[PDB]
Amino acid sequence: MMNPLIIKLGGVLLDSEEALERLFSALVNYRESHQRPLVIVHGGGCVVDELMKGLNLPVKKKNGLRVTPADQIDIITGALAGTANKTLLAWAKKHQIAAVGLFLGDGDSVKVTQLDEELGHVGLAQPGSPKLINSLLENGYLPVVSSIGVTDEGQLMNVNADQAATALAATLGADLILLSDVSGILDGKGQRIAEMTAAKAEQLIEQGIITDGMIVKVNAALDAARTLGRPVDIASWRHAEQLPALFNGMPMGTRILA
Amino acid sequence: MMNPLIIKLGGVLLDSEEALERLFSALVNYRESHQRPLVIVHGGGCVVDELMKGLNLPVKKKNGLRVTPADQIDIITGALAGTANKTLLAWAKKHQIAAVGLFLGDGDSVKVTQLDEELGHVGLAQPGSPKLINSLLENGYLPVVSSIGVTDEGQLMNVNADQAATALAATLGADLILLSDVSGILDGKGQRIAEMTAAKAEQLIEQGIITDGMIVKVNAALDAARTLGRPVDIASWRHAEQLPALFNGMPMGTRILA
Ligand SMILES: Nc1ncnc2c1ncn2[C@@H]1O[C@H](COP(=O)(O)OP(=O)(O)NP(=O)(O)O)[C@@H](O)[C@H]1O
Ligand SMILES: Nc1ncnc2c1ncn2[C@@H]1O[C@H](COP(=O)(O)OP(=O)(O)NP(=O)(O)O)[C@@H](O)[C@H]1O
Ligand SMILES: CC(=O)N[C@@H](CCC(=O)O)C(=O)O
Ligand SMILES: CC(=O)N[C@@H](CCC(=O)O)C(=O)O
Ligand SMILES: [Mg+2]
Ligand SMILES: [Mg+2]
Repeated sequence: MMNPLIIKLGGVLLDSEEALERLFSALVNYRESHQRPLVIVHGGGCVVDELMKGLNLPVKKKNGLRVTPADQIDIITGALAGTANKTLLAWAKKHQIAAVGLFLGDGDSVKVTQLDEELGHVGLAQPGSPKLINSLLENGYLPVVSSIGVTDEGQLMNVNADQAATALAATLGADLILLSDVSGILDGKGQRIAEMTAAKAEQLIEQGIITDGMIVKVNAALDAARTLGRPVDIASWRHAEQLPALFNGMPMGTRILA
Repeated sequence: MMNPLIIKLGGVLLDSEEALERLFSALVNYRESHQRPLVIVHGGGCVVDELMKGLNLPVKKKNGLRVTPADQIDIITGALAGTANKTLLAWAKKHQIAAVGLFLGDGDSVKVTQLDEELGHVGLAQPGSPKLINSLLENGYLPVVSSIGVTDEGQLMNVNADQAATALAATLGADLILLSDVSGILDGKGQRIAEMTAAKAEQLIEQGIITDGMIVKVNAALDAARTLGRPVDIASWRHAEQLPALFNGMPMGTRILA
C-alpha cells in the first residue's frame, strides 16, 4: 500500500485526558478520510518522570538521553512499554480503532545495541525489518510502538522516542511527524522556527538556542529527512483545531528540510 | 496448522535467571522438534508483588483475585504488560526466538469486561477473536501474551493470568499447560494430586484443601478442559529435567479431566 505515516507522541500529552480525546478524534477522522496507513510511536518521559519522581529516583539526562542504570531498566520498561503503550491502546479501543501494541524488538522492527556504557541501558536505534508491521498494516491494524528495545543478547534498552521513530521511519519508508508540547523548534526569543536545515541547526546549537532533548529531536528529524528524501515536521499536539490540517500536511510547526 | 499449545507462566519464575534459562532451553528444544505452534501467556504477581511491596501498597486479594483500585491499574499494567512481558521477550530474543509481545486487547484476542465493582479494575476474560494470533503463528512468530486487557470503553483491566490463558485457549482451540511454582494441586498433606475432576475439585474446596489462587486456577483449568474436550495440565517449571517430557505430554503434575 502507500507509504505509511508515523505519528510520534510524547511529552505531557499523557497527562491530559482532554488532549488525548481531541487527538484520537483527529486520528479517527484522518484514518476515515485517508488511505495512508498510520503507525504511532510513543515515548513518555511523562509517565516515567512522574514515577521516578515519586520513587525519589534522580533523573540524570546526559546529552538529552536519560542515564538508565541496570537497576532501573525494568521499572522504566514498565512505565514505557507497559503503562504508556497500553494507555494509548485503551484510547484506541475507546474510539473503535483496531490497534496492536508493540515494542522495538517485535519482528525486529528496529535494531538496538548499547549506545554508550556511560548511559547504561540506553539503546542506539537503527533500521530493522518492516515485515511484521507491514503485515499488520495490510491487515488493517494500527501499530502503536513503544521506544523500549532489546539487544540480540537479550538486554532491554531504553531508546529516545524521537530516535526510535526515525529508525522506524527508515525501516518502513514512512513519512514522519514528531508531535511535542511546543510548536516545533523555538528561537532565542521563544518563537517558532518555520523551516530547518542542517546548517541552521548547527548554527542554533552553536549559539546554545537548541539544547537538551531538542538537540536529540532535531538531529533525529534531520537524519530522517535525509534518509527518506522527504521533509519531516515537528509540531504540537496541544491545539485541537490545528490537528486535522497538520495530519494533512499543513506546516504548523517546524519543517525539517534535508 | 495444528492446534497451538499455550504454555502459561507465572509465580516466582521471573525471579530466577537460572529457571528462565532452563525453561527457554526447553522451549527452543520443543519448538525445533514439534510442529505444534507455541503461544505463551504469562502473569507475574511476582514482578507486581515485589513492586507493590516496595511501594508500601497493600495486596488485598478477594477470592483469589487482586483488588485493583483505579489508582493502581497503571502501575500494575506497567509491571505486567510492560516489565514481565518484555523480560520474557528479551529471553526469547536471547535464544533466537522470533517473539511478538501482546496483551489481551490486541486483535481483540480475549474479550474483557469489569468483573465486579468490589474488585475495581479486574477483568472477566472470555473468548475473543483468534485472527491476529493465528496470523502471527502462521507467519512463524511466538506470541507472548500478558494478562492485562481493556474494555470496549477503554478501561484497562487486570485479569487473573490463569483465566486469561483459559479464555485464550478457547479462542484458539489450543491445548493448555499451566506452569506454577508447585507440582500441580496438592492435598491436605502437601502431596501432588495426579488427576482432577470437577467433583473432586468441589470436594477439596469444601474441605478447605484448595484455597485462594488455587481455587481460581483449578476452576480455570476445569473450564478449559470442558470447553476444549481435552485434558489440561497444571505442573511445575522448577525442575529442568521434567520440562521436555512435560511439554511432550508426560503427566508431571495434576491433569484436569473434563
Ligand atoms: N531551542 C529549543 N526549541 C524548542 N524546544 C527546546 C529548545 N531547547 C530545548 N527545548 C526543549 O525541548 C523539549 C522538547 O524535547 P522533549 O522534552 O524530549 O519532548 P518529547 O520528545 O516531545 N517527549 P517524549 O517522547 O515523551 O520524550 C521542549 O519542551 C523544550 O524544553
Ligand atoms: N490445595 C492447594 N494445592 C496447591 N496449591 C495451593 C492450594 N491451595 C492453595 N495453593 C496455592 O496456590 C498457589 C498457586 O496459585 P498462584 O499463587 O496464583 O500462582 P501462579 O498462578 O502460578 N502465578 P501468576 O500467574 O504469576 O499469578 C500456590 O503456590 C499455593 O500457595
Ligand atoms: C534514553 C532515553 O532518553 N530515553 C527516553 C525514552 C522515552 C521518551 O523519549 O520519552 C526516556 O525518557 O527514558
Ligand atoms: C486480577 C488479578 O488477580 N490479577 C493478577 C494478574 C497476574 C497473575 O495472574 O499473575 C494479579 O496478580 O494482579
Ligand atoms: Mg524527547
Ligand atoms: Mg495465579
